[PDB]
Amino acid sequence: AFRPISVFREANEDESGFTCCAFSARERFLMLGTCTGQLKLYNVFSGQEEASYNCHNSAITHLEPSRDGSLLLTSATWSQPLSALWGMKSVFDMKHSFTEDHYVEFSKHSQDRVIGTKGDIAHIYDIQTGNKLLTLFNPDLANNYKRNCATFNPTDDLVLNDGVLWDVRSAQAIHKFDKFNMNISGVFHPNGLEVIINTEIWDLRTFHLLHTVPALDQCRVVFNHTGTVMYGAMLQARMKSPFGSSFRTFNATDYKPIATIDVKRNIFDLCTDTKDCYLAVIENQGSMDALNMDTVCRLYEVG
Ligand SMILES: Cn1cc(-c2[nH]cc(C(=O)N[C@@H](CC(N)=O)c3ccc(F)c(Cl)c3)c2-c2ccc(Cl)cc2F)cn1
Repeated sequence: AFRPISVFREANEDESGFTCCAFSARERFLMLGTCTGQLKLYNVFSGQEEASYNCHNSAITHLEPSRDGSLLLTSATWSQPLSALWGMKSVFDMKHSFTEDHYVEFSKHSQDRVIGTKGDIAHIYDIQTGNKLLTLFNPDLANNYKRNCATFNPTDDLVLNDGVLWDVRSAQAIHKFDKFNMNISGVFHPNGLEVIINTEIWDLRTFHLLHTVPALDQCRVVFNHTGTVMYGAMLQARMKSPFGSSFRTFNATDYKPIATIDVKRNIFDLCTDTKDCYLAVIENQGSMDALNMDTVCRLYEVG
C-alpha cells in the first residue's frame, strides 16, 4: 500500500511549477526542477523550501544527482545548452554543458562519464574535461526510435542506444535488438543480465528473448535502489505532462505485476529515496488541457 505521507508545492508561486525530482544525498531533502528552469531543495516532510538555484532559461525536464553529492545533471526544453553538469561542492556552479543533448545520464559504477542523447545519437563525455569522447551512431543498425534515451549498463562496459548494444571500449556495435515498437529504446536491468526494451526482455549474453511483459508498453521505467521493484509509467502520446495518470509496479526478479496505481492526475516524474522507504511523485493538480500547470509533490511510504 502506497500510503500518503506529505504533499507540498512550489512555495508562494501563484502556479506551482515542479517538473522533476530526485532525492539529494541528505535525508529528508528532495531536489526538484521547475518549469522556469530552477533547481529547488525542499524538506519533503515539512514541505518547506530550503534553497533555489538558477539552471536554465526553460523548463527542466529531468535531473540526476551523482551518488556522492558532488555533481548534478539537468536537461531542459528549449535552452542552449540543452543539458548541463553542475558542481555542488562549496558553490553551485556550471562545470560543463552539453549543448545539443536533450537527455543526459551518469555512468553507473564509476560516475566519471556522462552519456547524452540527441535523437537516435549517443554522445559520451568525460566529466573532468567535458570533452566528447565518442559519438555512437551506426546507420546500418539504427532502429530510429522516436523516444530514444541512451544509457550505460551497470558496469559501464556497454551502452544501449536506439536498441543497439555498443562495446564502449572498442566503440563498436555488437548487436541490434529487433524492433517491436515506434518509441521506447530500452534500459538495462540492474541485475546486469537482461535488457528491457519496451515489452521485450532480452538475455544480454545470448540475445534470446526471455519474456514478454505487455503492461510495459510505452513505459519509462525506474528501479528502486535495492533492485527489487520496477516502476513503469506510460508516456502520453509550454511543457505537457510526459506521463498519464497511472504507474505500475513489477517484481524485478520475475517481472510479475504487483500494483497498478491511478493517481487521477497527470504524472511528471517519480523517484525513490536512497533507502527505498518512500516514493515522491510530481502530479499536476490542474491539466495542461486547460493550460493549467500547478503541480504538487506527493510523498508516499512504500508498503
Ligand atoms: C518534457 N519531458 C519530460 C520528460 C521526463 N520527465 C520525467 C522522465 C522520466 O523518465 N522519469 C523516470 C524517472 C527518472 N527521473 O529517471 C520515470 C520512470 C518511471 C516512471 F513510472 C515515471 Cl512516472 C518516471 C522524463 C522522460 C520521458 C521520456 C524520455 Cl525518452 C526520457 C525522459 F527522461 C521528458 N521530456
